[PDB]
Amino acid sequence: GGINQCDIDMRRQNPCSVKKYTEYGDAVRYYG
Amino acid sequence: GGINQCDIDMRRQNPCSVKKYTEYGDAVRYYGR
Amino acid sequence: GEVGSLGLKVRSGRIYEEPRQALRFPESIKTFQLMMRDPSVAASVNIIKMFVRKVNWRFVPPKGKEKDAKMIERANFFNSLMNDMEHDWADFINSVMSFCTYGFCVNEKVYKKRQGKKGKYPSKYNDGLIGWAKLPIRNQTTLDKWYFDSDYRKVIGVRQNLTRKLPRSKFLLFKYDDEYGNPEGRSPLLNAYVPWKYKVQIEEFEAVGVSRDLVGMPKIGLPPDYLGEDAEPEKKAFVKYCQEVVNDLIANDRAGLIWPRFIDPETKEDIFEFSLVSRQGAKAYDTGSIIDRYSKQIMMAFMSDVLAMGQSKYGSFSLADSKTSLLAMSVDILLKQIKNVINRDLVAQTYALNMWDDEEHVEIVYDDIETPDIESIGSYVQKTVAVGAMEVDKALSDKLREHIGLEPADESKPVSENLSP
Amino acid sequence: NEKVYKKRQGKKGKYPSKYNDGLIGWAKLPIRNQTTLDKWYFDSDYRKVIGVRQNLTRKLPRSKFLLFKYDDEYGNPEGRSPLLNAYVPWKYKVQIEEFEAVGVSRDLVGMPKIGLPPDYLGEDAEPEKKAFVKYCQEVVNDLIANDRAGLIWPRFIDPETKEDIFEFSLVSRQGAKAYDTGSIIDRYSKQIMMAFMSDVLAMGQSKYGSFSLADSKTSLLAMSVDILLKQIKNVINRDLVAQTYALNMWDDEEHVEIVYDDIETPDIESIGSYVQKTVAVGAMEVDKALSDKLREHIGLEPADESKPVSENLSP
Repeated sequence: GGINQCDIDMRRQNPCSVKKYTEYGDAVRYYG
Repeated sequence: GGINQCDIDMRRQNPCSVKKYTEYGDAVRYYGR
Repeated sequence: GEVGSLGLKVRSGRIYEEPRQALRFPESIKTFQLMMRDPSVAASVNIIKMFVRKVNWRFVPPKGKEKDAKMIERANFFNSLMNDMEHDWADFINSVMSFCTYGFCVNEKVYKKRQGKKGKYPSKYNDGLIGWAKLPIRNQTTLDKWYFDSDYRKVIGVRQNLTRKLPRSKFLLFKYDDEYGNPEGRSPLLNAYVPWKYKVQIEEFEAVGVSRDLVGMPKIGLPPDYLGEDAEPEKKAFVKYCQEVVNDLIANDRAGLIWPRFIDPETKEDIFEFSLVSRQGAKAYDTGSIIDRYSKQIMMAFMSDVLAMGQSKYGSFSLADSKTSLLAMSVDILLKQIKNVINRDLVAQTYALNMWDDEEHVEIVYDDIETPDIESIGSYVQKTVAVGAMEVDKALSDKLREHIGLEPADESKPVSENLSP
Repeated sequence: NEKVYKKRQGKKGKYPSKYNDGLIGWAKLPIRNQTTLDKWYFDSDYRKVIGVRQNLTRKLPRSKFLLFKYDDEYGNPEGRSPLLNAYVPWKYKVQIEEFEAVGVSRDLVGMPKIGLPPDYLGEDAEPEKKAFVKYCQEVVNDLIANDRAGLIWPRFIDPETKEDIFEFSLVSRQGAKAYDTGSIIDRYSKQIMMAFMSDVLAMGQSKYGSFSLADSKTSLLAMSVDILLKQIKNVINRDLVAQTYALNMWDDEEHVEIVYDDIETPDIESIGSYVQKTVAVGAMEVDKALSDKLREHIGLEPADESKPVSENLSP
């Protein structure tokens, strides 16, 4: 699953995907 | 797993990884991560 | 006369008293910063500091002879000179409170000269008298070597390694729990190393454990043919869909699955399964109660159980009260210790250098952390003066009125009687 | 604590003073370290031999230092440290605690385990198999329980033996620890605190006790502190005070002793109640002594009759 950041960003570019409420990392990011 | 303090550092350099919130041997080092 | 000596370790000038390598000046400075990070340790040594910063200081004549005019005028000089310093008295105390984290705090005294605007270290008053300014200051990470004195007896001198080696009588040093007369003394963090080390690691194992709790994680089992690059486009499309299913599956309303199912006639087992990974055991030790034990032990070492338990109805922080808390009395010992360093240090230096050379000296005192319980005091006096015992005095009428927060009443203006009905 | 005397001699000496009378005094050590004393010199029949060295030599005489013994019963200079009757619970607690820490460290339940066929592991294995092993290594070293946690594993039930070859599972234990270490360690800690009679450290300040020696509710630990203070007082009296009294001349039969106040003031309300209920009937006679004792219980010093309180500034 979430073992590659480059994969992570690549999969975030997909527009036809569900938007989760909370995601890993959204606790120490200045801009959410 | 992680035993060789060596393999861990090599795997700590790979850019394509996940920024773990905490790993073993973290709170005994001043310069945290 | 001095047939003996205080030989502690005498290794290379550096004090090798503590047999643990980690807790020695080159590394003890490293460790104490680490130990201050834990809230339990940090709050324990922060409540003590708050108490010191809370009390006030006032210069007074000695225990007797409070009536002498010469002594009373000397106090007025000292009280005014205390506030004359470029850093307020409270600010000096805050620098002193590095006490708890390291066990000692050097402060190289700097003496301003003839009072009078002038310059160098400007100051109010122009009575051409000596005074204090600037450092204090100082940090514990700069002191490298402590200079000895022949037989190691009574050697209070150290450098500040560029280097600024200072002599014995130039600074004040505060000892926390001076036992063998070692300069570094003993920081209160010393007897809290073992709980802290145990607490931190077990906490760290817990956090990692939560992060690596993969129970319930979705696992998809495909035949090896599907997984690859030379697989047929239909198979490769299937693997791609499973990747999005893994990456996007949640527990929303429209959650569900339509999976292929084929029980192989051979082996009587299905080839595709979507299953949630399951564990067949439980963690041996309960980390939750383990950490709680150490937290109480850490607070026990600093005797700061009031942080956890909270303020009780039978405990108090007032020194003059008959029910002083254990922690509150600890600051008293610390407060008295500073008063003891006052003996040889600045006031004596100020007194002697300015000459005079009087047998009796002027001493500094401290007030109470909190006002004593008035209701007990009120019940005491009111119900014991009507019988006798107490002889009413200005001191009694002043302390009682000061407990409320007032000042000794002026007899010149009394309260009126025309209204008093 | 080797007594190091001193003479003012109008200052200008090795040990400066501030009172110009040319009288003998004390300075410097005391001090001294317990780990330096190597051998204790006896005296024939072993009766009353308080002398030891500090390793020409540095041997010290019997009457030059003070000895503060804890529980001297057989006249042994070292006395008996309170840690002696707390050694065993300490050792038990430290052992169990280390075992507990090691056990927590090696709690490998739930760690990922990957089962690969032997041909995958090796150097002559096909480059694809090496890539497979490398990705498995990355999974093992990086896999967490984030929100996109998941797995797509190859799987194949071999026709023979009816078992899968690729095996991904979490390591599981089928037992529980025999002894509950936490309760044991708590019991040993309670025993340790019992040995020093310092229950107030854990239990807290109880309403059936106090830290005032003069009170009737003095705690046990406070009583032990009282015993220690009495021992210190007696040692000081027979030792250095006597030496100063004799050596400095004068040579008066009656000596001056040192006294100590109370750790905490007694219950003020109780003292007040006692005085009120016993003096208004008579019994206790009011004198200067009570009038200063109660007033110093407040925290003051005997009232100065020179300045009484005004009458105008009153009712």
